[PDB]
Amino acid sequence: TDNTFVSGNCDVVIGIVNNTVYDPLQPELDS
Amino acid sequence: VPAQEKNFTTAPAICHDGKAHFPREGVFVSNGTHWFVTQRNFYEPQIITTDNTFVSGNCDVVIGIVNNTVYDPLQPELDS
Repeated sequence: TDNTFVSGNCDVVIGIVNNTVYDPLQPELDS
Repeated sequence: VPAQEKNFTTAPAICHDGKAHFPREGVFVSNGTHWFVTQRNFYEPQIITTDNTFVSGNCDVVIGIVNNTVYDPLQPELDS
């Protein structure tokens, strides 16, 4: 999450793909 | 060459917990209701987070500074 930011949505950019973004906070918040 | 222009209200820095926050590339703008962060050439309102700004200095030396509420996404993530 420190490399990319949230801007817009996924219905405007032509030629977009899907990908699973890894989050290191989720193993740290559970433990 | 940009043609269509628009006027907004800017600020040099903001104050969240008594210390100033400075963006790495951008500035805080406002249309009169809320504060947004955009660059110098195109008006693109984004969410004011802690990833674009850093902690440096305080809020008692800068003349003409204002207060704002930094929307930190970590604080809703800790309560989930």
